[PDB]
Amino acid sequence: QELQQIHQYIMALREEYFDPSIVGWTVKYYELEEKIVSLIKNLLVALK
Repeated sequence: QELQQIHQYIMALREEYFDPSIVGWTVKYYELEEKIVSLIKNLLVALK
């Protein structure tokens, strides 16, 4: 459960202090990271 909270905090840190040029190159990229996060989540389930 805390994996998602860490992901959300790291995600909010991108816009709470920085103003990058475009959003699409970022957010989609961000979603890619979530994929790996999901993968980690998956492993957790397997571990259980």
